[PDB]
Amino acid sequence: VSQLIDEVDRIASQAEFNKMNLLQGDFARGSRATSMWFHIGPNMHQRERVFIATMT
Amino acid sequence: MIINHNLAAINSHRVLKFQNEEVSKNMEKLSSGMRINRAGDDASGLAVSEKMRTQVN
Repeated sequence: VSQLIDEVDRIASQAEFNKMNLLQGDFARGSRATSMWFHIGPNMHQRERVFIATMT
Repeated sequence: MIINHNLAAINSHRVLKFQNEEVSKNMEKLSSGMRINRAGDDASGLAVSEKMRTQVN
């Protein structure tokens, strides 16, 4: 059982898409480090936010 | 009427060359069947693609 939880912890710590960790919740509700933005418009002001919580 | 040069011919040649280089780049990139063939096409795309391919390996 402890092996399974530590393996889940390993997954959370080793999650990576663009050399950026995701499962540690760097973009949660109270994210202070930095913020995600999806520029999905031809103009600079068209910016969309997406949030991910801590999975530890 | 001046016949020293054909300005219309020169303009047509310039347009022709400026678009033949473009069609050459096209030919190359679809013959490779792949988008970013060299630096200067999309540097960020090339970098992220090579990095994530190294991650794949």
